[PDB]
Amino acid sequence: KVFGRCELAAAMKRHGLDNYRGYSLGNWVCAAKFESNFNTQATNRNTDGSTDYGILQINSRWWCNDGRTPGSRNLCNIPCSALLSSDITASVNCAKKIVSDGNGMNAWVAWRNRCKGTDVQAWIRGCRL
Ligand SMILES: [Cl-]
Ligand SMILES: [Cl-]
Ligand SMILES: [Cl-]
Ligand SMILES: [Cl-]
Ligand code: NA
Repeated sequence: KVFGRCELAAAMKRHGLDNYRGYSLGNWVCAAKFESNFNTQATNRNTDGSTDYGILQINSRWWCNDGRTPGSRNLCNIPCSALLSSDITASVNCAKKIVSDGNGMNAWVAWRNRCKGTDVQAWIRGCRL
C-alpha cells in the first residue's frame, strides 16, 4: 500500500505519535515520506546484513526478526514481516520503542537527512488534525 500523506497522518495520530517523545506529528509523516515514499512494502538491504522494513524503514539488527541478520536483538519482538503490513500498527508500535532510545528519531536516516530542523508541520498541512 502507498499511503496518502494526510491518510497516514490521521493513522499516526490515532496511534498516539503526535508529540511522542518530543516529536510532533509532522516529524513522523516526514520520516515516512522520505524513508519509504509512504510505501508499506518498502524494503532496503544493507551491506551489513540487515534490512530496513516497511513504511518507516525499521532496521532488522536491533528491532525485528528476519532470521538472517547478524547481531540480532529483535527488541520489538516481532517478525520483520509484520512491519510490511498494509496497516501501520506494528510499525508504529515498534517505532515507539525505537524512539525511546537515547537516539530518538536519529535512528531514521531519512529523518536525519530531510526532516530534522525543517518545518515539519508542513507535512500535516491541510490534514484537518
Ligand atoms: Cl490504523
Ligand atoms: Cl507537526
Ligand atoms: Cl520475518
Ligand atoms: Cl536502528
Ligand atoms: Na532504518
